[PDB]
Amino acid sequence: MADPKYADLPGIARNEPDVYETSDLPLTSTSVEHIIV
Amino acid sequence: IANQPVVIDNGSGVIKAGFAGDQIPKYCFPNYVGRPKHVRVMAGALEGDIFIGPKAEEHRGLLSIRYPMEHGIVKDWNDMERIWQYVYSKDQLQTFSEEHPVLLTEAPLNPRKNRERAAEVFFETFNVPALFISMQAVLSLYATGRTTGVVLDSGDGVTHAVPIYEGFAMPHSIMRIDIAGRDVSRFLRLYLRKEGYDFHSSSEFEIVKAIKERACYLSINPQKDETLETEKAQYYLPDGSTIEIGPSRFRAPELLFRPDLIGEESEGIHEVLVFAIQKSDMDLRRTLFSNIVLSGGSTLFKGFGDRLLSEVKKLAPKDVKIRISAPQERLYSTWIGGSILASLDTFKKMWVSKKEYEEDGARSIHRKTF
Amino acid sequence: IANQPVVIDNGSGVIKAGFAGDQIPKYCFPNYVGRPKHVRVMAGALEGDIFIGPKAEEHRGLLSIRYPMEHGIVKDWNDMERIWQYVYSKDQLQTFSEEHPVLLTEAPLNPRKNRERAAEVFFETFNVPALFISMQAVLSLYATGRTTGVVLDSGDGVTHAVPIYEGFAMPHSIMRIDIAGRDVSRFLRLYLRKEGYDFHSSSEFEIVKAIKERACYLSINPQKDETLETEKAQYYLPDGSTIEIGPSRFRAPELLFRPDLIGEESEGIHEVLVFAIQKSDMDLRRTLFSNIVLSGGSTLFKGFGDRLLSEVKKLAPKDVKIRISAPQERLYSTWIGGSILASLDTFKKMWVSKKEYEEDGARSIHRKTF
Amino acid sequence: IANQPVVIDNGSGVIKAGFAGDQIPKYCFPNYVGRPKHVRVMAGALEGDIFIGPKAEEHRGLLSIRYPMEHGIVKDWNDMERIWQYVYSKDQLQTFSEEHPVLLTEAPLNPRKNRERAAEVFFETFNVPALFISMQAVLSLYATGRTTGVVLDSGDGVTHAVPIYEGFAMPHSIMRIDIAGRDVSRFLRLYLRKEGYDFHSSSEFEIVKAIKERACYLSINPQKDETLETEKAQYYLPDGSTIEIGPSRFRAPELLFRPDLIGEESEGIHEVLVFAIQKSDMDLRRTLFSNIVLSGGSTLFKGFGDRLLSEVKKLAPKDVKIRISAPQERLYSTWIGGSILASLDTFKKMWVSKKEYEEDGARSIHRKTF
Amino acid sequence: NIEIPEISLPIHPMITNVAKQCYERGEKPKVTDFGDKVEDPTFLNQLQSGVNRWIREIQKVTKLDR
Ligand SMILES: Nc1ncnc2c1ncn2[C@@H]1O[C@H](COP(=O)(O)OP(=O)(O)O)[C@@H](O)[C@H]1O
Ligand SMILES: Nc1ncnc2c1ncn2[C@@H]1O[C@H](COP(=O)(O)OP(=O)(O)O)[C@@H](O)[C@H]1O
Ligand SMILES: Nc1ncnc2c1ncn2[C@@H]1O[C@H](COP(=O)(O)OP(=O)(O)O)[C@@H](O)[C@H]1O
Repeated sequence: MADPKYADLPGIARNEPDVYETSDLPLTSTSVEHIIV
Repeated sequence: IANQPVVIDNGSGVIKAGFAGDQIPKYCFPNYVGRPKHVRVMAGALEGDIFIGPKAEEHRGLLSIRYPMEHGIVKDWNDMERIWQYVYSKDQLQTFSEEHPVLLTEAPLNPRKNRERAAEVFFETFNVPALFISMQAVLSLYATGRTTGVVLDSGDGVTHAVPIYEGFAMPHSIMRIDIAGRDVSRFLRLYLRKEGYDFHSSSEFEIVKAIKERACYLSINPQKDETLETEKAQYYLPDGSTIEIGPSRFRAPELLFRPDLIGEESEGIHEVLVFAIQKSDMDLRRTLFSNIVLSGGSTLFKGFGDRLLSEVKKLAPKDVKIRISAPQERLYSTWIGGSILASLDTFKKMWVSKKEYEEDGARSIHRKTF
Repeated sequence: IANQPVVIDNGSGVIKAGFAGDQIPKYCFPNYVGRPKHVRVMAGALEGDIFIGPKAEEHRGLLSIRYPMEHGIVKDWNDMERIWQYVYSKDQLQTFSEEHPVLLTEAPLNPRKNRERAAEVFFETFNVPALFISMQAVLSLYATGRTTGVVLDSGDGVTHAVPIYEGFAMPHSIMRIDIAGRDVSRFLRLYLRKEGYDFHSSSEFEIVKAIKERACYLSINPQKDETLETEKAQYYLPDGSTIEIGPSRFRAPELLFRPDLIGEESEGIHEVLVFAIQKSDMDLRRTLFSNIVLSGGSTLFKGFGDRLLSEVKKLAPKDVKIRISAPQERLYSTWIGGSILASLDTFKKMWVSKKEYEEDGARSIHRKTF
Repeated sequence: IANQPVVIDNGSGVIKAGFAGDQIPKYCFPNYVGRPKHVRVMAGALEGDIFIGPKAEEHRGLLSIRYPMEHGIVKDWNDMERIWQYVYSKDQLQTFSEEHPVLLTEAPLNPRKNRERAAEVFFETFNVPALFISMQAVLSLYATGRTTGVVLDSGDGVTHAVPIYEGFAMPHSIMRIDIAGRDVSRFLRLYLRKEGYDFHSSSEFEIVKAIKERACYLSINPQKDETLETEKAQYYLPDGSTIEIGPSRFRAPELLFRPDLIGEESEGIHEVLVFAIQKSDMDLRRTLFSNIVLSGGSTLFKGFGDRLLSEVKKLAPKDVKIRISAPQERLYSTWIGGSILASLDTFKKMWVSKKEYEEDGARSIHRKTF
Repeated sequence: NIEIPEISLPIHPMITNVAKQCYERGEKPKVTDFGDKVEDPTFLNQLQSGVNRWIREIQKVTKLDR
């Protein structure tokens, strides 16, 4: 964090969303036989 | 004496293991070894070089996945040692290789050096109390419960048919070709290139395997379907792209029934079955045709059993009841058979003791190979 | 001999330096050498012929500014030497150039000569005990906690994209264009000339920078404000004059997203990142799209995050989740990462000793480049 | 209607055209569509605003450059239509595209969509009476007069190797990797950016191609020269400037023999040739190793055949006679053989007439192409 | 027997206080439970010093060899 540290330097941008994000959203058979008569 | 036998089912593509007496194999993972390709820069990175199992599968992008076993024959023994050693790690077994006799599945017609050096690996680096190398078809029939019948398997690197009569696996009727799952995936990769989509990275060949496992089927009529334009279903990559396959989904597993596409004088699966049955005693042909068991992961394609029935009917003599069974544990057939076989009291007399191996040597293994 | 290594962020726009372990860089003065323009007549005037940092920021009008480093490549070595001497001077660190290890960052893909001459300066003019040259991407990951990500920094001179996954950097996927903050300021100057306000002196060039940092934003769409011909917001100058701008506080920063305006075919910053991700492995796309790190001062424009998201969203495949981590220390991320890395002990193994360089030379630096 | 057929020899970097019967392709030009970057002002300047051919070579700097065929695969069909129209234009052949049968050329293993769409173009836009797409290996064999021999060619985008034994193409013994001269030029540009000479413009890339084609040699000893010091020979640019290349002049063409430099798991040209031979039978490897016909543009580096014989002898079995022949005009081998083949009498049956295309369509092309 | 020493790594007592408070009820301890105490540079500086001492203590055992 270090909030006063950010008060020291001049480039730290406050009141900007820190994270930009995209929206979110909510084997075979057996006995195959064949007789023949 | 030891604790319990460990049935380690090998496989050129997927190794499967667990203790004997278990119901299903609790430990199954691909038989590959992945080591990173990129450069370690940032500290705190993925420590360790060689990765096997779920961790190698997870961080798949970094690795340069290779196989140590191909066509049921080990090409690199160091990677196999690390794989077996991984089987005995804390992630899979959490045991020691000194208190467990080992049942080891192995494909037929393989070189003697496989059994010899594999035995050296176990009894020397692992120092197992007892090793027992066996076939795979015998185990699959033991897993189904019946006793006489042929076994048609097609794993990842081999495929063969063994006519088993009450346990005595007839050694003079074991046809064996080397066209299995991995090779079908390889030919599928070639067809994907011909489609326009290129996949050539070693860690992308696995994506080709994934496509083979969930987007291919077997056409009943091999030519009538080729003369038509299919619906060309899509496919979502892990990347998020989209691949329309088209005709490259039924001709890809067609290789198993015609290895002319790969350019080889071998035979199809149907011819392996018919030749395995016909190169046997004429008094057992009807019994073998009435009992066919499939195993191995390559027998999981859609329309596989039905096409196999059609092909065998074209090759079997007229009015002979053909019967192909297909249990739900074709991936676990050899392992379940190992669990049934090694859990018997006769297994004590069926293995090879460590003392015996130190006395005679590899000749003792070839002597008591069955 | 070593006590608290000296981290130096050798950036072409502003040099940030301090000791290791410091959570914040104590000295961040701009990277330029200020020489006077007007003759000294009156005795007792300002002393010296070289003004650096705080003095060359108050008496800016009296000076002529010469940037030493341009596009991450040093032009006048004399000036860089003087700036580094200013760093070790009494007003900045009061240390000697022989008692502390030095971590000096560098942009990726710089020529070998920069590494060679940089170490020659730090090993000949300065008798530094230990020197380590790094990447300006890994350090941002360190100072942001992550270990997997795409570092998209845009310093004042060179922007690039480095995809790092689990501590492993994929060097062939590094994309790098030499179009950043300098070009934005210079192009803003040309827009003011088209709006009737000229600036030609070097001392007034920083007033153009001041305009950029205090009045430039990025529109979410390139044409929804283009033909609108919006209001002319005024902006005061350091004397008390008045500048109204209008179509230049958004037209000047679109040079990063499309450098065709400057007359140079290249790729925009969004294409830099997207091509750096797409050049990586197939399995690693989703993790790189969900781990995007920003750094560099040019990534502080208003509406920069929204524009970067929408551009990547247009170029990325559908429904892929795109997360862009944008910390508040985009100017000091690389330095804080340097303070972290130099505070570790693996850094002791990673640097180069003086005798190492004496017995080897440039070769030792290219060996430990990564 | 069967006049003098047109032998169009495509190439990802340099196209080749000309009528059948000419001993040298009279009309050769690079395969890139150039279009101007800068704004035209003076009325009466260059017209068309889409330059293809020698005009695109004379005014390189004035225009942008984009290739329409990458790795033997056509990416932009509109630009290729314009290029083929330019082949039939007033500056190259001055003939109609309907009075002549066309002999096209393609690299093997290309996607079927290229063959489909290419014949769609030659049978719909150009109303060619008969087209016959064919490989390049067969054509170089017709040029050299032989009937056997492995044909290895390293063009601008495709480095393939197709073996032929007395007129019997082995399709499954074909190896093709997309690592060629264009990628060597790109890797050279990357090393020049690592030198300082950062060429980045599209029209400036041709200068890198000229440097590659002129100041580049392949050292026989790979690591011996790859790790030592260079001599830094100077080169004159078209500006009148001077560039010191140095170590990159030999490490740039090493990509052809080891694609690990670019970060791509593939094989070198020598492994391509060795694997293409070994994939064939056992009773042909002697005749194939004794008959190797080089071709292709990138097989012109200084010290290339030397390194091929060294690598092949390291890979091929001992005491096997290895020979490597090559034609004199290596750049026009395939076209000459195409002129020979198209000038025969069997070519009346070799092609695909327009009526055939109207009846079947793409299927007829896929049938008669092999 | 040489009998390698053992090191009991200390913990910030306030953390243990809130941890025991999370233990009196059925709930897992988490960062959110400290409220506006995480933002204290004094508290975090104390924590940084403590973890630094931990690293010292562990190095005393890991670099050991005979
Ligand atoms: N659903 C599926 N369809 C087709 N092939 C599959 C499917 N699942 C797995 N395979 C293939 O089958 C192989 C599994 O056989 P395997 O268990 O390796 O036999 P073995 O273990 O005896 O080698 C895998 O390589 C995989 O490629
Ligand atoms: N608040 C701001 N908004 C926009 N741009 C800024 C802001 N502050 C600084 N800049 C620009 O970014 C640059 C900061 O330099 P930096 O990105 O640190 O370059 P380097 O990384 O090479 O040191 C400044 O030169 C200026 O061009
Ligand atoms: N002297 C040379 N040294 C190295 N490469 C060369 C030289 N001359 C030409 N080339 C390469 O030859 C290539 C042209 O090959 P080309 O005949 O077009 O193959 P294709 O026709 O199959 O595209 C160019 O890409 C160029 O890189």
